[PDB]
Amino acid sequence: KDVRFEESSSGGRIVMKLSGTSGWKVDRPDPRSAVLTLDNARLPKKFERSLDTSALDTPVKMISAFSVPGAGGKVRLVVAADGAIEEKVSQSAGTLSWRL
Repeated sequence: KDVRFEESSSGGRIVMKLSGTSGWKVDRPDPRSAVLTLDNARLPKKFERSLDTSALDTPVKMISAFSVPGAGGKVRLVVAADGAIEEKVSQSAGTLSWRL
């Protein structure tokens, strides 16, 4: 597992690597940040690295990855945002997740 950030004309993009997943996680679009839980996708603390996309002129303040959050086997993603924005999930394949 791992997280990544990039941009396209739609704006800021968060490409997440999900190895060992079948269905889809729980996308929770909040007014502050984003939440993505992956059951049975518990990632190691050695892969919960965060991003530093500060002053990138994007709606995404900064990406933050965190393993444990109080539920066995679950993982969690925190994508801080700012101002009005829209979330768009894309599944190019069974394992690769993206957030435009």
